[PDB]
Amino acid sequence: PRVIVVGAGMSGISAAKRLSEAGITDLLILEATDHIGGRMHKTNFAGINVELGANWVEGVNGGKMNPIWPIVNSTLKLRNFRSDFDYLAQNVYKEDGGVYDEDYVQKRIELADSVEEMGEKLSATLHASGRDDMSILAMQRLNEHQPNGPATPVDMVVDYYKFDYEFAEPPRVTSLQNTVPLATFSDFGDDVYFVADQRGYEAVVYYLAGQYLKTDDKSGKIVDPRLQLNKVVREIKYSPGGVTVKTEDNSVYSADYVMVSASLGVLQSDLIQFKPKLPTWKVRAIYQFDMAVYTKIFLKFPRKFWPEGKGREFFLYASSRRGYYGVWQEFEKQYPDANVLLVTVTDEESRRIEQQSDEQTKAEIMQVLRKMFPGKDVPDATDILVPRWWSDRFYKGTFSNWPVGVNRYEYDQLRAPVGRVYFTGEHTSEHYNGYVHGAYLSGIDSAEILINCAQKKMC
Ligand SMILES: Cc1cc2nc3c(=O)[nH]c(=O)nc-3n(C[C@H](O)[C@H](O)[C@H](O)COP(=O)(O)OP(=O)(O)OC[C@H]3O[C@@H](n4cnc5c(N)ncnc54)[C@H](O)[C@@H]3O)c2cc1C
Ligand SMILES: *[C@@H]1O[C@H](CO)[C@@H](O[C@@H]2O[C@H](CO)[C@@H](O)[C@H](O)[C@H]2NC(C)=O)[C@H](O)[C@H]1NC(C)=O
Repeated sequence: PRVIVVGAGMSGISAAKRLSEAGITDLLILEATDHIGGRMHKTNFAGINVELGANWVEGVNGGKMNPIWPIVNSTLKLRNFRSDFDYLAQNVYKEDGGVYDEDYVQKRIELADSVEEMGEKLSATLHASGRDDMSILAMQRLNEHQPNGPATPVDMVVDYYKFDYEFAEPPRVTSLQNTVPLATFSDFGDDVYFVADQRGYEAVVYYLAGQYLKTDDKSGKIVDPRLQLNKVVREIKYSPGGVTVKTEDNSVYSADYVMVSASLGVLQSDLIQFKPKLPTWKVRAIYQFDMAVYTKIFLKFPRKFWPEGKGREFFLYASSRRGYYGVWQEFEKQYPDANVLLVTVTDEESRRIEQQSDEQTKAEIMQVLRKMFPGKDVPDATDILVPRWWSDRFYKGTFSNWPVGVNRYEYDQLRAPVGRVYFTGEHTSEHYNGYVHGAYLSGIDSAEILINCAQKKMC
């Protein structure tokens, strides 16, 4: 059968590969941008390539092998380093000057970890139907016996690092049942490894694609006509017998099926019109799940003024305004002598920041840094990079997050096809939504579902 795959991100390339492996090679991959990889994407900053999207292989050294690891660590050998969060207690900055006492902070961290641990025990006892689920915040109130969760600045930044920095939305919106504990770590291990290779984390996608799409022998560039870049799909028409897909440049294509890999945010936006309209059950499942935003703000300075050394890689700023420029990283190992710092924000701050200029954001960050390093002469950043994923119509966010209120059955409706319209992508991964390995396995699973229906008529 002929199949059109919308999008050349990890799940699209992964699904096309699986299909090709089942012998379905009459494929047509339509990608909106001028390159493949989607949310795995590097860029030059300060004369170095940094990751605008995914940057870590998460879940390593555990009971099961994360399928992406071997590709990164063995097959391509992309340069990488295990992240160590053990020294955070020595690195939490007060809103107005210097770090807090390390012992005081380690105990707050312990308390937070301990509460989360009781949350894990509780979560195991809830019903599969989701009828007793609650937000992570509700679990914190119940385990701590208080009318509120973390609320002083230090407690809040610790809370932000433990949950928002992983999920990109606050614990009060997040489903406990479906995030605590998280399958990624429970299955693949607790370690995470930061990819810092000039070829980019995206090389993994290029590698997969080259296993079945044609590449030039000199360049190594993909030259297979089954892949077409700069094709923005704007309309997908379907009937019991087949589909037609129209692109923004006016091309029109036909096929027996279509495999949609665009992000949940793109699907919540209407960039793609379905005709007829998707059924109400489908539409509701789409809008009830969350597409979060995680913004990696890179900064380059004329000289270093922050600490380097053991346990210095990650540091937090305990603002009295929850989530305000709170999680920092320095790259002495990754990009030695580069003078770059990375601050990450999410959710509300991400949408506010994408809407203002870089200069304005730079100025807000300079004020925080000066407050953090009162003894130093902090030079202004010479350059800044603010990724605008939420504003980008082809992504509208960075990764899904599971909100309280949605149960497994409704999450599964996200994965469900509609007639001949199939869906794939990280938001359809059964237990790994939000990750690169989740996009990867999702392409395989979605492809297998279409293969069984199309080839064996077992739908
Ligand atoms: C800032 C950020 C940080 C993250 N951190 C990590 C991390 O460190 N580790 C990790 O494991 N995961 C992380 N993730 C999540 C991970 O990158 C994603 O889960 C995964 O790459 C998503 O792949 P996908 O194929 O599901 O979607 P995408 O990568 O979005 O692929 C979809 C493709 O469809 C295209 N498209 C969209 N609309 C159309 C249209 N109308 N027509 C045609 N094509 C279209 C897009 O251009 C894109 O190429 C991060 C993501 C981001 C953005
Ligand atoms: C990631 O890959 C490196 C690259 O092979 C691993 O380091 C090697 O592992 C073997 C295994 O017996 C040694 O014999 C080699 O000497 C190692 N090379 C180096 C430079 O140490 C490393 O352990 C891998 N990490 C993970 C998490 O799998």
